[PDB]
Amino acid sequence: MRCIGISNRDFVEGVSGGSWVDIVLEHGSCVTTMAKNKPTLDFELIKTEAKHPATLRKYCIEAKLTNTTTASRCPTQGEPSLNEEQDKRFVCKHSMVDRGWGNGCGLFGKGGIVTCAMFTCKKNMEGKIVQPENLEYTIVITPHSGEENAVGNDTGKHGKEIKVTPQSSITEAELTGYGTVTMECSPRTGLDFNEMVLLQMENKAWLVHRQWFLDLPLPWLPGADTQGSNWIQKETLVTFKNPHAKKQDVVVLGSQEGAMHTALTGATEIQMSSGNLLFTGHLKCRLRMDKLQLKGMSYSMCTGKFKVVKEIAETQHGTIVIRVQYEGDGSPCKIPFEIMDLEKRHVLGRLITVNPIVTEKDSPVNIEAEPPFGDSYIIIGVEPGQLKLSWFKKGSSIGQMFETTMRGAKRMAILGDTAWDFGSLGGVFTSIGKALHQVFGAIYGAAFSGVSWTMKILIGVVITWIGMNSRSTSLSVSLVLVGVVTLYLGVMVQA
Amino acid sequence: MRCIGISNRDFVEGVSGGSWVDIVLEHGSCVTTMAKNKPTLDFELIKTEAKHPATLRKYCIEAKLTNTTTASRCPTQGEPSLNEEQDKRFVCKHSMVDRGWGNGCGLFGKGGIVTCAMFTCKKNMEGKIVQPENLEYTIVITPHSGEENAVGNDTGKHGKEIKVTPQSSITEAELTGYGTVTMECSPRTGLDFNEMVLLQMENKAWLVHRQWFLDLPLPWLPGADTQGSNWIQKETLVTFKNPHAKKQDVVVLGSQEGAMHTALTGATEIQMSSGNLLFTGHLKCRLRMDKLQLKGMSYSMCTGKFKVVKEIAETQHGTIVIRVQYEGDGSPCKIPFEIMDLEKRHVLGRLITVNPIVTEKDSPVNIEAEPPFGDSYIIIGVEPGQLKLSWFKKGSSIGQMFETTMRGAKRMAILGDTAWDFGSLGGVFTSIGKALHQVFGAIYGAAFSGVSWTMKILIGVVITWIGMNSRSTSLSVSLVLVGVVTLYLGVMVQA
Amino acid sequence: MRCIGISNRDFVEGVSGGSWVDIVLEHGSCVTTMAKNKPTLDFELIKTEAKHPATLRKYCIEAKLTNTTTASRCPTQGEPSLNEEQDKRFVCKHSMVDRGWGNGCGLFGKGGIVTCAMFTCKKNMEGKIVQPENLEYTIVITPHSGEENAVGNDTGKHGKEIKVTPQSSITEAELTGYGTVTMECSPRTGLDFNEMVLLQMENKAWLVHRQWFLDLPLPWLPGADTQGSNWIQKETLVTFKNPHAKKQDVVVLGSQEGAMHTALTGATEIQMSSGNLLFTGHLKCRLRMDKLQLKGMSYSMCTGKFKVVKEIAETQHGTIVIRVQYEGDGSPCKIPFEIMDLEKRHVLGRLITVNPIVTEKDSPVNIEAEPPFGDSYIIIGVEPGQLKLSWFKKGSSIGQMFETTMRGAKRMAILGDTAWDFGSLGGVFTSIGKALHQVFGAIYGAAFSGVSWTMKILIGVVITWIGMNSRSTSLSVSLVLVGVVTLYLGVMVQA
Amino acid sequence: SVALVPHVGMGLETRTETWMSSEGAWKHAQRIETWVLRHPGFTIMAAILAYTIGTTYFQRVLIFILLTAVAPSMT
Amino acid sequence: SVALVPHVGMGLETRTETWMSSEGAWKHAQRIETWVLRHPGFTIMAAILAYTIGTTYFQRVLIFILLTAVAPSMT
Amino acid sequence: SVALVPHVGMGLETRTETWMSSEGAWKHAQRIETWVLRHPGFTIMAAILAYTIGTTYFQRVLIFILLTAVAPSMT
Ligand SMILES: *[C@@H]1O[C@H](CO)[C@@H](O[C@@H]2O[C@H](CO)[C@@H](O)[C@H](O)[C@H]2NC(C)=O)[C@H](O)[C@H]1NC(C)=O
Ligand SMILES: *[C@@H]1O[C@H](CO)[C@@H](O[C@@H]2O[C@H](CO)[C@@H](O)[C@H](O)[C@H]2NC(C)=O)[C@H](O)[C@H]1NC(C)=O
Ligand SMILES: *[C@@H]1O[C@H](CO)[C@@H](O[C@@H]2O[C@H](CO)[C@@H](O)[C@H](O)[C@H]2NC(C)=O)[C@H](O)[C@H]1NC(C)=O
Ligand SMILES: *[C@@H]1O[C@H](CO)[C@@H](O)[C@H](O)[C@H]1NC(C)=O
Ligand SMILES: *[C@@H]1O[C@H](CO)[C@@H](O)[C@H](O)[C@H]1NC(C)=O
Ligand SMILES: *[C@@H]1O[C@H](CO)[C@@H](O)[C@H](O)[C@H]1NC(C)=O
Repeated sequence: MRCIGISNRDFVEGVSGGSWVDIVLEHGSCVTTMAKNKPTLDFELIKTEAKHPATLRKYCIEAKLTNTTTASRCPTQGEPSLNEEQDKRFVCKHSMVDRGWGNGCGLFGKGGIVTCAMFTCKKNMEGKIVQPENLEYTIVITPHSGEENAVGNDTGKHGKEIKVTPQSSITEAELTGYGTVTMECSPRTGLDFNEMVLLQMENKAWLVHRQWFLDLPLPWLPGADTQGSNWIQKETLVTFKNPHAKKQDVVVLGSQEGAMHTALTGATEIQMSSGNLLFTGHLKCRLRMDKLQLKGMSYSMCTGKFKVVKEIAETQHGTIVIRVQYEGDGSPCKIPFEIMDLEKRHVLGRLITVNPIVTEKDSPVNIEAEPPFGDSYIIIGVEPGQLKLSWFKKGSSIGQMFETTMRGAKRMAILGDTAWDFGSLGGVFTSIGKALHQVFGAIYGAAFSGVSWTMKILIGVVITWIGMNSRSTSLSVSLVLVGVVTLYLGVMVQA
Repeated sequence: MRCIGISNRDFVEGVSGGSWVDIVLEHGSCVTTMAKNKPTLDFELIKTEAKHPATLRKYCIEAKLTNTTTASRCPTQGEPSLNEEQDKRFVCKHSMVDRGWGNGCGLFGKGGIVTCAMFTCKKNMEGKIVQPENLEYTIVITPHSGEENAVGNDTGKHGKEIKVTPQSSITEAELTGYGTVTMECSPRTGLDFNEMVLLQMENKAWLVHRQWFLDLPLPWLPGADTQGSNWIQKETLVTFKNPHAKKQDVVVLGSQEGAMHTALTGATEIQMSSGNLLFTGHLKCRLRMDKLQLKGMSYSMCTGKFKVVKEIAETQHGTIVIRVQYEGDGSPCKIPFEIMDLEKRHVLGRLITVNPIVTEKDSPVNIEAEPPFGDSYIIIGVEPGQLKLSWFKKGSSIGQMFETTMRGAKRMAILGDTAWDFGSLGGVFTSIGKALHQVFGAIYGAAFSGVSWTMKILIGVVITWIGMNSRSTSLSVSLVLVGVVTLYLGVMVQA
Repeated sequence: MRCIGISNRDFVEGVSGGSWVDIVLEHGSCVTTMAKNKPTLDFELIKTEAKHPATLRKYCIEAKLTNTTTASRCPTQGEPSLNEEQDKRFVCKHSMVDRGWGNGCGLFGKGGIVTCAMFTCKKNMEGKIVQPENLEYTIVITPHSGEENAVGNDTGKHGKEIKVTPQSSITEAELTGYGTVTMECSPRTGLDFNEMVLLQMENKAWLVHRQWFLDLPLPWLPGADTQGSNWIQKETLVTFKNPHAKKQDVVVLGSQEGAMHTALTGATEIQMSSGNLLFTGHLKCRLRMDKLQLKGMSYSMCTGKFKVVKEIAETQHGTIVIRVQYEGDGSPCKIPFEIMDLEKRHVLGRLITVNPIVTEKDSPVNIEAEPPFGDSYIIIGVEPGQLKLSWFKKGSSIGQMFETTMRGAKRMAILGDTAWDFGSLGGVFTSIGKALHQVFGAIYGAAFSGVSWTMKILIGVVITWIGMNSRSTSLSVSLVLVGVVTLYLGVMVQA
Repeated sequence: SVALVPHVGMGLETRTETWMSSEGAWKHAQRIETWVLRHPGFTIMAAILAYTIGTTYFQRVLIFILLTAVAPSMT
Repeated sequence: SVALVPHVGMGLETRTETWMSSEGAWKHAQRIETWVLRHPGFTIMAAILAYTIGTTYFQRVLIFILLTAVAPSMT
Repeated sequence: SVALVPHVGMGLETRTETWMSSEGAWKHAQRIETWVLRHPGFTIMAAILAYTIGTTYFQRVLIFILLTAVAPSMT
């Protein structure tokens, strides 16, 4: 029941022939899955780890210059020579300085000058890369068991947390009393870890695009070096000054930590401090419910009196949760729970805690339901002393549809193709939509790479206006649709 | 003779009624002035000093956060409050977190959260300002005495240095033997220091626009704060992260010294250590030659044998400088020196060291002359023992014409209106030009402030094309002229 | 007497008011000057020496690679690193070699490889440059004294060697018995020694163009270098081999001496061993024949018999040289020599050894004369024992006129505009022609620089065709003239 | 500087909030507004140029927007 | 960030070379060229959009130039 | 190689004989002749291309000669 209380909560209904459903487990969100005669389980992706990282490249963000030397030559007499030019730890620059009788030279003209200083790095910005085989996804499955402290508990003792690794596709967890849950996760397709870098500047880390990392304009090392002194782009962090064309100077040009922080805007921070723990991304899994069992199945109904120990509370998603206690005998029984209309004639609500049971007498049981919109009745217990509680759900079915459509659009905006099999039970339509999305998303990503959201909005508006003023409606509809999609993406992008 | 060897050396010829001429002195440049009966003087602006600077703002380039605290409220209980929120040294941020039974709340919703962290600055940059009357311009005036050690010599002991301040803008220099030269300078019309800031960061200082300094996005103190416990824009140097709705914390951004160095491109670097010494900008002075007289003009032709101790050496400006030592009787004598043709039937070039004389028979005297573009012979001495030196000047008259045209255009680009005072003699054409260029430069600065050089090129190209394609020739001519001027300015900007 | 027997010999005749004549002196050519009432002199610029050269650069023509090393990384893990790459003495290149499980690596793909090897130069070519004021031309002045074994004699002791330096524009020689000869040569215009390099390779040296020398694609050194191990663009003398993309190797190309000899085709060789003396070029001089008198004009005529000791021989230029022996008394007398016709009615010849005399009785005197075209008779001595020697010149005045026009055209092709300065008396026609030639030659040198003689012929032919097939009778004439001149230059170039 | 090449638009965004997302989402727009405020002179010239160049109101407005956006950033 | 306000067109520029003149002269052009190489897709889109919006070939080239410049400039 | 850039058309020539004047006078002509003999196939294609491209006979011959000369030259 670790999902109750999370804004990014998704409910997955039903299972495919063969009793399996494939879901996408994003970080910071949990997926609650329920199926006929199957326990309701909550799956959350809580950790991602990359192991055995390799150093792609080191950048220099803080430097220091020393051993500055300068040499000059008379006009027309070639170039000056410094013995330091031979060493690659010296940043050297050639310029022209006025020479003449005043400077101790016989001629009158621009004479060459060379200034060399030793480039020493003070603060590194390492960049690491990990193979996709070294990922270790951690997932936690929490059955809606109705335990008193499980309603939102994010600590242990409530769920079974497993590790998804590319070595083994089949991951099973035996939930105590609920059977065995089998998951077929595809950790390789989750995040392109061979197209990304684990940047680590001082005590912070970022997951940055690999090419973007390689294109940084700073002094760097190949990452294979063991000496650490042959920086390549030393002149990106050093200034040579020739103010009045009479002498040359060199300065080390400050620290690039703040500029790097500004340049890392748009990247997601990660915890590379110990282990490279990533707390972002998704993981598509195929849940197999074949081996699942209802916890309370083969229990007698509770015929005693129930009491409310925590009043009904409404969740962000419209599903109520109530805590009740049992007073009667036959303690290992299952709760009679229903959501009836005001006339108590039809069962309107849908129970999310699919099979509420009373394991212990002196132990409150949490039940989550989905009351219908408007006036309803939460009836708990049997007729002699049943608790018939009135609840009102503010909202509308049209509002639910619009909110669900917006949630699905937001999901497709975050995952693209991978969002087409979030709750897909195979299906011809799902496969066709996924293929169409793959093609169109490839085109769109190619056309909108490295462009900010403001430019996305501008281009969407321009395409929309072109489509609105087109002659042929076949082209106009397509252009306006593309423009509206682009405007929506620019509005939702950069989160 | 200090102006010999400087590539930016420039020549002033002629005087006005009252034997005065306006000259603009720049730090890099040296000015040599010639008059019909006056000695040739070299003018250089060697130092600008600002005194008693007063801080305008202190900016934080590196900070550190401590004493982090957090407070959270329930989903519908309103925004939380912290004691530190009142505190001006604490930086706070309000956000919302997912709340429910699991958090210990008792109601499911987006409860508020506020986190505050103490801001303490580590590195700052002091934006000092100076009143205009506290500027002091030091000018060194050195006559073309012909002293051997005087060519391109800047060590000292050769000329006279006159300090000019806005309060005392008229000053007199006594050039021993050459009379006295009076300078009626105009410091107040040079750099406008009421609109300029002396920006010092660590051990490097720059001269910056004051509005630019005031618009910088960094936390700042009022400037008179000895406590440094009220920073005004702490939000810019800290970042509050709420990756998933559950937690909020704050981290300070990195040292902004490197970001400032990039932000300072296009700002001239000054020295602010042990005096706010500026080696940038210009000064316009009025030279009074009334009391300036030639030295040794009451002498007699040497009538002795000369020897060349330093060979002819053409400078970057088409003039030749030679050093001759005298060997004959009548020591304090005028040196016969002509630049004639092969047959000695014509005088082809003049001499810049007007009235070269021999003060001491054992002291070499070095003369500067401007020979013609063809073959010319530098004749020194009288018939018995005369020495004729052949020379050949590579340039051409048209080449010199357009070189001087380019030099004048560049001078106009840098000084703008003041370029019309560089060799002005108080004429009416000069005044009309200066008024016209004042109006046009005011318009141009209004319409082109803050624009990059690439943008200047693009705008000039657009304007020139609009002119090139227009029905009205008058507007066509005006637009094409403006476009060509703008393109030239864009090409010559970023000096 | 030293000018007789040289294929390149010019006869400069006559002087102007003031008794000076302009002559251009070449190393391989020679000049004989004649004037009324003045001795005939022979001039030969026998040596040019450049002193105090300063090396401008030092190219490498043979290297050797040692201490080769190589390193590589797995694919996708950046570049490899070698400590040797820290030192610029090592030539290093980066390339990718396919890697995989067999290469000790984890994954398959193109893996970077770096190869380094120490670059040592064993043989280098040094290019030195000289100051025009450090040139010293040697000129030998030899009168037609008609002494024994003086015809075409190069040993010396017959004339006086005057050294011409840019320090003095007046060179003075005291020919015993003839007075003093004044020379006013102009070394500065002779040859731009600040636009050409004195390249010496091994035991041979060439006078090359400066920019061409700086453009050589060989590993070079600044010339100010003292260590001599930091070569630049070493890659032009080493190759890196990656045949199948499995390993990378670096080898040294080989000695570049033969390729350098092939590149130097068109350069004029000089002696840079034991003195930077180069026997090529020309020297314009203005000889002044005032203070120059005939020798032995006070001697009486020889009243004796002359016996021929060396039969008449005709020089390549039609000037016959005859050596005679005197046998009578009054030994120091004048030889009666004339060139008459058969009847001795009127003199036809033009004695070139003016005022032949017999100083010592036992010394044969070899007089040179210029007979007329056809029959003429050389009359030597008084009626008793007089010699009447016949001669036949075998030519035409038209033939000699065509020959002299061809010689003048060739000089214009070789000396450029300095041709107009040869045998000149300051006429207005010559000066206007020289200015026009300077303009046209400037345009032609701009348009035809760096093109082989074959390209010259092709361009001349194309322009001739264009001109001769143009509508305008003026443009046609101008273009055909230009084409014919270009064809002539191409035919007469590469000498 | 590295600051001129941020990580925006790389396409790695997930549900998780990025670094300085809120702190820098409107920074560029605010910067353009501040630049146009401090430099009203160039904005008018850009408007006049865009009007002259653009045949239609769409082209003119688009060109004006592009010029005004590029000028501060290219600065 | 401070790095986005270069202090370039402020005037008060004299004959003396300014801070980072040589680098800042072409840093923006280098950055735009690198962006155009790394995002060839958006350049084609900008070319097509300019082709569509602008009638006169000068208008199309101007829009293409402005749009390409502003694309990385925002980022 | 360094030999591909000869010291030919620099303009320092004098009356004195240059380094390898006689040998290098006809080297390129003879090398072109040898190349034409060795690769006659390209010569016919060059002739056809010259005939097709050039309208005037003078243009045809000029293009043919230029192609025949350049072929070895780029080799
Ligand atoms: C989450 O579950 C844990 C149990 O693992 C709760 O901690 C228990 O709290 C009860 C009541 O004080 C104690 O009797 C148990 O000894 C505790 N067990 C452990 C392992 O700590 C915790 O309170 C729950 N969280 C919430 C928010 O209810
Ligand atoms: C600039 O002038 C100073 C004199 O004021 C020169 O210093 C002297 O130079 C002479 C010349 O050799 C020496 O004999 C003296 O010992 C130097 N010192 C003094 C106090 O006279 C200085 O050399 C000149 N600059 C140059 C480049 O020559
Ligand atoms: C060139 O002149 C030199 C010098 O006048 C000639 O050398 C002389 O040769 C004779 C014959 O053996 C000797 O008796 C003299 O002693 C030599 N003089 C000197 C100074 O060495 C030389 O023979 C002449 N050469 C020609 C071809 O005429
Ligand atoms: C640098 O300077 C230190 C002291 O000034 C000296 O000991 C060291 O050898 C120098 N190194 C180089 C490479 O110049
Ligand atoms: C900040 O924390 C330190 C840590 O000991 C404490 O001494 C100080 O009082 C705190 N200041 C506050 C909370 O304002
Ligand atoms: C190069 O190799 C030789 C042969 O072993 C060795 O003596 C020498 O020290 C080496 N030098 C370098 C710089 O590697």
